[PDB]
Amino acid sequence: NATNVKAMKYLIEHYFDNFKVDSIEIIGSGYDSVAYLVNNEYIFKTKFSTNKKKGYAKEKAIYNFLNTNLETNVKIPNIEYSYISDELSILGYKEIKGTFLTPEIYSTMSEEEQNLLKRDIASFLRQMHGLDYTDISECTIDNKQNVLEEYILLRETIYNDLTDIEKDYIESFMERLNATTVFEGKKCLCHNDFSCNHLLLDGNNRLTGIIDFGDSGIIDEYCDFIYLLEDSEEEIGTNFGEDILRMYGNIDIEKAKEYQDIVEEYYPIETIVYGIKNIKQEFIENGRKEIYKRTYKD
Ligand SMILES: Nc1nc2c(ncn2[C@@H]2O[C@H](COP(=O)(O)OP(=O)(O)NP(=O)(O)O)[C@@H](O)[C@H]2O)c(=O)[nH]1
Ligand SMILES: [Cl-]
Ligand SMILES: [Mg+2]
Ligand SMILES: [Mg+2]
Repeated sequence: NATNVKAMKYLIEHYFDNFKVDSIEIIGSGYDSVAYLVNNEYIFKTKFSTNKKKGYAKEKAIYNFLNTNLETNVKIPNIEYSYISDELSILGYKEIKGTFLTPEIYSTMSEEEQNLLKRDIASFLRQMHGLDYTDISECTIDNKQNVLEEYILLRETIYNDLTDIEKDYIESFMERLNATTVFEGKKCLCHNDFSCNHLLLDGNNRLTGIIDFGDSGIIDEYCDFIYLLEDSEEEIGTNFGEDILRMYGNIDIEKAKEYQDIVEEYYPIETIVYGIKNIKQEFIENGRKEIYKRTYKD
């Protein structure tokens, strides 16, 4: 453990001239990134060269757009330090304080407390989705088209070596993609990774902050409800998402649910594609195995 922290302490002090690191610890990890808590006050997100070459550049541009344009009391990262290169990216901002929302915490809240949290979420999403996004228009994301391009990459690489069961799962997904209408609705600026591990509560169990706008862009409005609708151990549950949708208003709930169900079906394929793009066999195997689990569940 000691070694990572030392290298990262060195890089921070090297790229940010007057910054002194008095303490540093690992606070989180993705597959190709690490986050550190520094001086018990700053979050530094860091990444070495990955397949997404403009990754922390976009995230920084989004925080800068949002800190200029959002009217909200909910806090989000405000970037004070940034170093962006092909081989290394670092973003630093003052840590937003609070407690991450979990299913367990939610279940100890009174009905009224739950309602106020749902209302806070709806209001935040309303305010973000209603922004004029002209000034961030470079951050457009077309999920259908992205899926079609990932399918082409499969066909060019490993598709012919898959099993019939794997091929059928993929083709059956592509048929559903082609018949659906859920990519044809309102587009807006979405957080696009809006799960409860990115939502911070204050001491009264009200929403106080939101982190990780790394995947944000102009995309289907239904995107920000994918995790709120999700039934799993990590998320609160379908009822929670449904109530938030009703409070948010002027959105077709059945379509939001169809969008979530399609994204969920895609997950194993998305996992396979990640493995191909990043040359990680482990992800290709995991996604293929998950196809079998889903096929045999019923
Ligand atoms: N309390 C607190 N924790 C934070 C804050 N920013 C980041 N974290 C912590 O650091 C973890 C990683 O941050 P996050 O932005 O989600 O990055 P990531 O998802 O690991 N990486 P990437 O966004 O590049 O895929 C979060 O799960 C959380 O533990 C913050 O402002 N406050
Ligand atoms: Cl494999
Ligand atoms: Mg995250
Ligand atoms: Mg992220």
